[PDB]
Amino acid sequence: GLWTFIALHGAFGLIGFMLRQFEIARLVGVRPYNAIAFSAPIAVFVSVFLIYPLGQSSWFFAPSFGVAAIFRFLLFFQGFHNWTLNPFHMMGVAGVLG
Amino acid sequence: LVNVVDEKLGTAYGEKIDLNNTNIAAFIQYRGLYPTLAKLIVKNAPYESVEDVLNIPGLTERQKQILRENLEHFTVTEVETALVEGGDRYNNGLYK
Amino acid sequence: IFGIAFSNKRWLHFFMLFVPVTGLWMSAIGVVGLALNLRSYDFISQEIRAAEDPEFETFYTKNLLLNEGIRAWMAPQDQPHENFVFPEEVLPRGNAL
Amino acid sequence: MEVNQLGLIATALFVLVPSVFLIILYVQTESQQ
Amino acid sequence: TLTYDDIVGTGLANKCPTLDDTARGAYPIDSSQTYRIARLCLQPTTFLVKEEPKNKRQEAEFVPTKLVTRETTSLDQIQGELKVNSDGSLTFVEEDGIDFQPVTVQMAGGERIPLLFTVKNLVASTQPNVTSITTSTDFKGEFNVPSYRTANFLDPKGRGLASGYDSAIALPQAKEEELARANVKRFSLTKGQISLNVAKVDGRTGEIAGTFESEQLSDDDMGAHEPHEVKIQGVFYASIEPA
Amino acid sequence: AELTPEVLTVPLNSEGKTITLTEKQYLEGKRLFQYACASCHVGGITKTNPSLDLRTETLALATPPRDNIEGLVDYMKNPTTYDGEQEIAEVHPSLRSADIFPKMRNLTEKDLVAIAGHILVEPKILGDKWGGGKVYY
Amino acid sequence: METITYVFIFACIIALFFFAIFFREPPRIT
Amino acid sequence: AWKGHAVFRNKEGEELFVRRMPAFFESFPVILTDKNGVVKADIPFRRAESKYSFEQQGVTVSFYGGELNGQTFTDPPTVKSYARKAIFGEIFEFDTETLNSDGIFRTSPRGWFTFAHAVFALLFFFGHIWHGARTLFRDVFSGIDPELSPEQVEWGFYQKVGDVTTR
Amino acid sequence: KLGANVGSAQGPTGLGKYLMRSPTGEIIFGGETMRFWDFRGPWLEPLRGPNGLDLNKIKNDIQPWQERRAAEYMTHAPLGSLNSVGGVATEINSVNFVSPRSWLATSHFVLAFFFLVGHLWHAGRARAAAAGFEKGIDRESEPVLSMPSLD
Amino acid sequence: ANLWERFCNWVTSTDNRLYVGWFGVIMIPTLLAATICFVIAFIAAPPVDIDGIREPVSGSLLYGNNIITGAVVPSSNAIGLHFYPIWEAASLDEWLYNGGPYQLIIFHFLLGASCYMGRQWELSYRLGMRPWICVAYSAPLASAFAVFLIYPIGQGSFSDGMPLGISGTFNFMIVFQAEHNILMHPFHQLGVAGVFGGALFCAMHGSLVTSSLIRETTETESANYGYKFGQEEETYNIVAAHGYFGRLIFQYASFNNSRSLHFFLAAWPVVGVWFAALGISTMAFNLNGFNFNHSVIDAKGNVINTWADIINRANLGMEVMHERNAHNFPLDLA
Ligand code: CLA
Ligand code: CLA
Ligand SMILES: C=Cc1c(C)c2cc3nc(c4c5[nH]c(cc6nc(cc1[nH]2)C(C)=C6CC)c(C)c5C(=O)[C@@H]4C(=O)OC)[C@@H](CCC(=O)OC/C=C(\C)CCC[C@H](C)CCC[C@H](C)CCCC(C)C)[C@@H]3C
Ligand SMILES: CC(C)=CCC/C(C)=C/CC/C(C)=C/CC/C(C)=C/CC/C(C)=C/CC/C(C)=C/CC/C(C)=C/CC/C(C)=C/CC/C(C)=C/CC1=CC(=O)C(C)=C(C)C1=O
Ligand SMILES: CC(C)=CCC/C(C)=C/CC/C(C)=C/CC/C(C)=C/CC/C(C)=C/CC/C(C)=C/CC/C(C)=C/CC/C(C)=C/CC/C(C)=C/CC1=CC(=O)C(C)=C(C)C1=O
Ligand SMILES: CCCCCCCCCCCCCCCC(=O)OC[C@H](CO[C@@H]1O[C@H](CS(=O)(=O)O)[C@@H](O)[C@H](O)[C@H]1O)OC(=O)CCCCCCCCCCCCCCC
Ligand SMILES: CCCCCCCCCCCCCCCC(=O)OC[C@H](COP(=O)(O)OC[C@@H](O)CO)OC(=O)CCCCCCCCCCCCCCC
Ligand code: HEC
Ligand SMILES: CCCCCCCS[C@@H]1O[C@H](CO)[C@@H](O)[C@H](O)[C@H]1O
Ligand code: OEY
Ligand SMILES: [Ca+2]
Ligand SMILES: [Cl-]
Ligand SMILES: [Cl-]
Repeated sequence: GLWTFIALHGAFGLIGFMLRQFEIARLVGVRPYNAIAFSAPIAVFVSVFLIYPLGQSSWFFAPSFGVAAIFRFLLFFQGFHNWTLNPFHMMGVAGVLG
Repeated sequence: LVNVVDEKLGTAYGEKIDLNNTNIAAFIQYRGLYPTLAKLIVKNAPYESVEDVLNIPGLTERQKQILRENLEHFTVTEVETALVEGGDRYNNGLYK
Repeated sequence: IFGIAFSNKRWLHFFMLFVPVTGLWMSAIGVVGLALNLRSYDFISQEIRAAEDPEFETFYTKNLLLNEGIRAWMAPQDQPHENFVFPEEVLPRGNAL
Repeated sequence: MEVNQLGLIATALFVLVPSVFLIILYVQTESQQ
Repeated sequence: TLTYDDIVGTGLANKCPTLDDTARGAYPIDSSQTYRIARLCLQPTTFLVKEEPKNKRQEAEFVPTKLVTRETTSLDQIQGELKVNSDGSLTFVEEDGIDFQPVTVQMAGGERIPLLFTVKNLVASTQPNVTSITTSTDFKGEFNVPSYRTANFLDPKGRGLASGYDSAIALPQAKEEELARANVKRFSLTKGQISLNVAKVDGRTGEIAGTFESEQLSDDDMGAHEPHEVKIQGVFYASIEPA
Repeated sequence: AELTPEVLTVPLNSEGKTITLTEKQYLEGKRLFQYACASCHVGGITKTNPSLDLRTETLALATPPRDNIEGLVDYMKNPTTYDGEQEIAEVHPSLRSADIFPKMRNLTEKDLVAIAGHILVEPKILGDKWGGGKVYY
Repeated sequence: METITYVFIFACIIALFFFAIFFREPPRIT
Repeated sequence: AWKGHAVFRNKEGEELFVRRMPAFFESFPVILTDKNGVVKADIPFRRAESKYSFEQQGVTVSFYGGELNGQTFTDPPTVKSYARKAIFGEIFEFDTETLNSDGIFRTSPRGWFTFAHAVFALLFFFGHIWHGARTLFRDVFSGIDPELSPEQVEWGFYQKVGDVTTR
Repeated sequence: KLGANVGSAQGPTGLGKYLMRSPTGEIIFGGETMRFWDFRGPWLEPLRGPNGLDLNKIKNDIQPWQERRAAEYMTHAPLGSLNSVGGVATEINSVNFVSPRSWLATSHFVLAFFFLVGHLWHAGRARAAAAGFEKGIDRESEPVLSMPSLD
Repeated sequence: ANLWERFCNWVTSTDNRLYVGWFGVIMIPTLLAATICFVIAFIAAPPVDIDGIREPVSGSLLYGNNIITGAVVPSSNAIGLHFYPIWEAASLDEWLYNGGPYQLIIFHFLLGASCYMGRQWELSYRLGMRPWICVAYSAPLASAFAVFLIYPIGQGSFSDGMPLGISGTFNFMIVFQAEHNILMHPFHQLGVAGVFGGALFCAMHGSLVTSSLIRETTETESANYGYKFGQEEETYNIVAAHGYFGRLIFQYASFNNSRSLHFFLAAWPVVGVWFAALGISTMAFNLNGFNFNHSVIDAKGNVINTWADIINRANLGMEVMHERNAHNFPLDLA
């Protein structure tokens, strides 16, 4: 239960944080590019922790929240998905290293 | 077009120690055979029949007794080149 | 040093916004594909050639052998609900190892 | 190699259509005073 | 006398001993005695591959090739019984030694030909009534050429004979028949022929040297394709001794 | 599950007498095994000769039988090949060869018993893992 | 065909380097 | 056409069941159990210590229904072929010639629809963020006030953030 | 010992299972360790002849102390985890071992690297300080401003 | 002004469109050699016996590769760390079979790139700049050294260096995980914090600066035209950005000093990538990631698996399948 608890409160938390970026931006008088930029972590979180298991059989195959658990997630994606071969991952790698 | 190894598994080779083909580690399965007799046996292969293993030169009476005790565990099939080349009877690339 | 350089500061900082944000969005799209197992798993031409031609080897086929190992060796413990029983004899292994 | 032959035209258009787009935009920008 | 540190890295380790050009002597064979080849060394110098005609009615020829696997080609430390036969002929029976080397040569155009250059299980004989090995003695014989890869070898898709997949797993619903020759590995065992022409004899030391020619098949990649015919030419050395 | 007396009861000899080890004996046996043996025998396999493992079934078919305390203790004094045919003290650590395998120099009788105990008990705990190799890791 | 395509694209990129470097908009201080 | 249902049996006449391929796996070993899930046969990778080979276990396959109804096959290569197909579930005859099919699985319209629309939904989220921002921040789209008072953005000057009437 | 003729044993690749030639012909150990044939050590050299590993010495002259030594060194390969679990990365916990050679090599690589960085740092700074601009560009004397445009 | 003096003046001239300099004198030919050889080899090189088991791997486009699968294949395991220039080969065909191009390319490249670093220092000195941009560049450089040189030195063969190709890179990574458990190595983890953090702070800095651009333009024009190259005044308001980000978190977690901020931007990914590089360089000597395989044991002594053990299972799959024909003995010790 704690997994859905964390993932869901986490999702709404992220929504809250980005709303916070908008709210403060509006109060102070700056453009909301920080929020816009934060769209990217939200896309990652949502696709990996929600959409990905929702496509699969169950939550079981979502990432588990831990260091080694996440490593396992990586290795699983290599072995089952050949994820390194995926040009969308490649673009991500280019974006992060760039 | 047939895999000869798979085919050999359908013969007595897939049931017993084949004096003509089986890798030497297999002799560990029964008391008294490994390493001394196993070495003698693989060295003096091939054999036309199982009891020919009793004619190996130099065997002590003890060793003959052990062999007699284990004949039922033994078989002979035609030498399969794939199984005996490469020195594979001594080391077939399988460890744990 | 490098041939080109920024000359516009606004463009520079926008670009610093743009690069990692866009990268993360792209990876996100890929993972949405993996939700459906809609993978970039194979190159079909490579597989046809390699199936027919046992001397054709690339880093792509090599990596597939690695993936096959990962699946076979980690699946039973990683997916206990499946009750995978893989006898030793079916496990993919190279020589000796 | 048995590649998908459509790849060729897919790649060609992939390059030509947007590139041409840019080129049009660039040239008519230069031709403005 | 040269040591390992004199030789190492020079290429000399792949060369067979030669005898002085004064060695035109004769080494007496006592037909009542048993002899032994204590060291047989074969150093290949040319690899020739038979070209394969299109009309199949013309003559096939042997073309030169380029060695690309460096100085890793010689057979050495080969030993075996040297038997005097009823008719005075001598027969070398190979017992053991470093009696094989994988070799890749390359044809014009880029085609690489792998072969197991070998004299495994060499049985070779002279003319009858060899009272002495001389610079006119010569051996002719047969040997075995096992599959260039052995049973455990796995192809790039993980298919093999004693191990590996038994199908093209990347093409799960392909028709299997068309792939049979690639899926079902076969282990070839063929024969080769060799001639040792003795050119030099040190009757004092029991040392002979000369040239050789061998013919054998090349790698068939475990039945995936037809092998080529290969002719290997080179030099050999041997020390005879009473056993 | 716990480490019970039943788990710690192992064959003493071939006649079928048993001995019950203490938890302290078991743990000492584990420590001493790691000290003197595990470099080659980690997990009950044999790195320098994987054909021979420390599974109890393997030990039972040794000559003489090594699937009991006395057999294993004797083995650590005077190791033989699997068929009993040859004494291998010169290449296998043992009390007889404590001069060339110095780690054996400070093993006492009671230690050999503890090590033997560990080797006999561990497969009762780990099942296939003991002597199984990487497949069961 | 694929090879020609790959090498062509690559070659275009190198040509582009040339122009972006030597036929760039000059930075002008103001 | 349906080839019919494959029933595998061993030498002892026990019925064996092929372990079906889970969707996760591009490839899957061929493993046969009894009703109790005990491994009874397989297609080994390393042959040298194989104990469950179809050859050792005398595995046959019989078909019921479909074009192969009433037939039994006993030669290991054939039985193995059908076991390989059996990991995919029911076994069919395919015309692979007409389309020059390559033997590799593709997804259905369900798959493609789902993919396209999940992706578009995700991108459109960004669209909503972008235009929402432009709507609520229209006044600073081209940049911020050149005369932004440092004390409106510094701390404590106003009690309420952004409210100049709360100085 | 089990009766293999190690000299003529053909491995799966076609290269000798135990013995093969180096690129210059010397007889060497086979397997992956083909890469390590330049290795010399007191326990191995007695098996070495003019052409590398000598097969007759291998067949007849291997002493028990050499077998011992080889087993010891093989089972003390400088491989281990950061928490000192000896063995390959996939080895289970049991053996508390990391080789002194690994400790020393890694420590000193790290140190050497950072000292190269320190060299860059202080050399660059020393140059800048000597020339008089380590605190930054003089606004009224900015060198680049007195240089012609690149284009 | 004599010819040597003239040459020196042209070499160190701040007027060359691309700065040459004394480092450039080494850099240019070495980089050209590496680049030309790499392009030719990537397109047309025949298969290379990378692992020295007469099993040639195809890396070039002409031999059945695409952009993703292609590589310049590492030199043969039979060569190990031996120096294999063209003139040590009996023919070019031999050289190509044994993977000589890899050696030519990586030695010329590593040289050229070291000289690239030096050149960064050098131009900084000719221009009256502060000298340390090169130190930033020392982080990717070290990394290159790690995977092309140090790792082969430790493992005894260039055949275990990173292949020059995309899929080859993936192969090297997977095998690296199998043999060193790099994910469980804190230097790799610091590396990940370095590049994740670097990306984060990139987007962060980009977005804050962009958010606080002073209005200079109308809605129909690009905001970028509001900045003019060389203008003396700052183009955004750092006090506004600070007020914003400071309220986002809390005041004292926001920079108000642009120098110390930009220094942070420099330092974080550079230090991180230094650690990643040191990770590769130390795992080169087999000081590997944390091993908690069977670390958790119950009262009886049953192994209780953790995620570490699952990782170990995956690692085992990699280990047993990698280079499937190259191992004869049970331990893969290099
Ligand atoms: C060159 C090496 C490299 C690089 C640079 C990348 C880069 C990336 N990988 Mg890839 N990866 C690689 C190699 C690499 N990969 C290899 C070799 C494999 C094996 C196949 C993988 C397998 C892999 C998988 C399985 C996945 C990635 C993903 C990604 C993306 C993750 C983006 C991110 O930051 O998420 C970080 C997570 C977030 C940004 C979510 C929001 C986080 C919130 C804001 C955190 C707030 C926490 C708060 C502060 C509390 C902290 C509490 C504290 C106590 C912890 C990024 C593009 C992921 C991806 O593509 O996602 C779309 C992904 O799922 N990779
Ligand atoms: C030349 C350096 C060096 C080397 C090669 C060794 C090696 C060893 N030490 Mg020794 N030791 C050293 C210096 C060294 N030590 C120093 C300086 C001290 C005083 C603290 C000690 C005190 C000491 C004790 C008390 C013990 C050892 C032990 C050991 C052994 C086990 C090590 C271990 O498990 O560490 C675990 C690994 C770590 C803790 C990794 C630490 C990671 C560091 C923090 C990274 C730092 C990187 C860099 C310096 C920072 C750059 C920052 C950047 C921003 C610039 C091993 C042989 C043990 C032993 O077995 O003795 C018989 C033991 O008990 N050492
Ligand atoms: C793993 C990598 C990673 C982490 C840990 C991370 C973390 C953070 N990013 C933030 C911001 C940003 N990140 C940004 C771009 C990026 N961020 C990236 C990658 C990361 N970003 C990358 C690659 C980019 C490039 C596009 C931007 C533009 C921002 C910000 O503006 C914002 C910031 O302020 O930075 C200073 C902060 C959001 C604070 C918050 O939401 O509080 C609220 C906390 C909540 C809502 C709880 C979230 C719960 C999460 C989602 C699930 C639970 C997680 C567990 C508690 C811990 C699990 C740990 C295991 C996995 C090991 C936080 C420090
Ligand atoms: C023969 C043949 C065929 C061989 C081919 C060989 C081969 C393998 C081919 C390679 C194929 C290949 C390259 C494919 C890569 C594809 C790949 C994954 C690309 C992804 C593309 C994609 C859209 C990614 C999405 C994410 C994204 C936008 C990434 C962009 C990354 C990006 C360009 C980062 C910038 C990197 C870069 C070097 C910037 C330098 C900027 C610069 C000059 C700074 C200097 C500087 C700093 C200052 O601060 C100031 C003040 C000024 C003044 C100043 O100037
Ligand atoms: C039912 C109930 C409970 C309802 C309650 C609702 C309600 C009324 C609550 C009110 C009461 C109350 C607030 C309770 C609080 C409860 C509680 C403690 C919740 C906390 C939630 C939680 C744990 C928060 C975690 C958030 C989190 C982890 C934040 C981490 C922050 C952090 C690590 C930041 C470090 C990163 C950082 C410093 C980045 C700087 C580097 C970077 C490159 C910046 C770039 C940059 C910076 C500038 O600076 C400027 C200048 C410029 C140009 C620029 O480039
Ligand atoms: C397979 C074999 C292939 C062999 C190829 C060998 C080519 C040799 C002949 C080259 C002919 C000229 C070419 C260069 C033109 C040029 O650069 O002029 C541009 C300016 C003009 O030169 C300026 O030229 C001026 C004269 S004039 O104005 O040009 O007349 C002069 O006054 C001024 O001092 C001078 O700086 O040149 C310079 O800035 C100084 C020299 C710069 C050299 C840069 C080389 C960098 C190479 C990097 C290698 C890696 C690249 C990988 C791909 C990304
Ligand atoms: C010694 C020689 C060393 C360098 C030689 C190689 C130099 C190559 C430099 C890239 C030139 C192309 C730049 C075009 C684009 C161009 O001319 O940029 C010019 C642009 C100038 O920016 P300004 O600030 O002047 O522009 C402001 C306004 O134009 C905004 O509207 O620079 C950038 O934007 C930097 C960010 C992009 C830089 C991207 C570099 C990416 C590296 C290339 C990756 C592809 C490799 C694929 C290989 C197969
Ligand atoms: C490596 C150098 C070893 C160390 C250290 C120890 N052992 Fe060993 N052991 C080793 C080998 C190579 C063999 C096989 C020997 C042979 O040719 O027969 C063994 C065998 C045993 C056995 C017998 C296994 C069986 O019969 O199935 C036992 C019982 C045994 N070893 C125990 C043992 C103990 C208790 C050790 C520590 C004191 C120890 N061994 C150290 C290799 C090595
Ligand atoms: C030696 C083969 C004998 C058994 C026939 C194979 C199983 S069935 C076979 O499978 C093919 C997919 O590979 C289909 O294309 C084909 O229609 C079908 O007949
Ligand atoms: O990964 Mn495993 O360990 Ca370093 O060698 Mn031994 O096998 Mn091979 O040469 Mn490439 O690689
Ligand atoms: Ca003659
Ligand atoms: Cl090996
Ligand atoms: Cl590999």
